[PDB]
Amino acid sequence: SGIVPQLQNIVSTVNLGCKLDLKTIALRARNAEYNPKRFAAVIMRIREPRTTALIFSSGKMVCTGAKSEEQSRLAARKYARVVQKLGFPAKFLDFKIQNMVGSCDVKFPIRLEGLVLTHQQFSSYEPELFPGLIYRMIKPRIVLLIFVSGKVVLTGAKVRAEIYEAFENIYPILKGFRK
DNA sequence: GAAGGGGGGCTATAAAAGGGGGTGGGGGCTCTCTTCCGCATCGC
Repeated sequence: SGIVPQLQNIVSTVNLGCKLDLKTIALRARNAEYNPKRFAAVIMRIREPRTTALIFSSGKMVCTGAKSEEQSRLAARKYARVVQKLGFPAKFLDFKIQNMVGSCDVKFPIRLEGLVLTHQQFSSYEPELFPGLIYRMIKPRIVLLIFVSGKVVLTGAKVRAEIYEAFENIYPILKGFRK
């Protein structure tokens, strides 16, 4: 195909293995914001990795915004150290990547009306609700947002192989509905 | 001050986290016959 999707966002969850005091973290953490009325977690941001992480009292933390697997793990470790630097016994346990978001362009307009007809079992095109066709691939459990402009967004992948594999499967299908 | 324009939020997509709140599902017309009541009567 000659086109490789580029990851736009990765969601990874890591357990620190120790209960944390959310109020204490907000007071001392540099960028943390805690609003129990709004959300029950502590939202923190670190610019150099350019990622955002949510910290819960149970010790589990979710890291989002990383553009690569290495960045997500590095960003998650940095957040854990910040909590550890606050006097808590934070660790890096069962780090896992929960979601990978990738985007790409096929460089040609797509006839979404034709695509849904031939793939009604997997496609879902509702212009009233969303201007982009939602494709649910089965062999890889990846949900693809195909747009008339040609932009394709892949999400729900656990590994980078699924993102590339999913695009390889849909690209020939899109080529058959080129506008 | 009406109208077009610009910027931005909303919509859906996945996923994790944890808890509050929303939602749904149990539980403390005429004639005839029968029955009841008041009365006067005797009885003891």
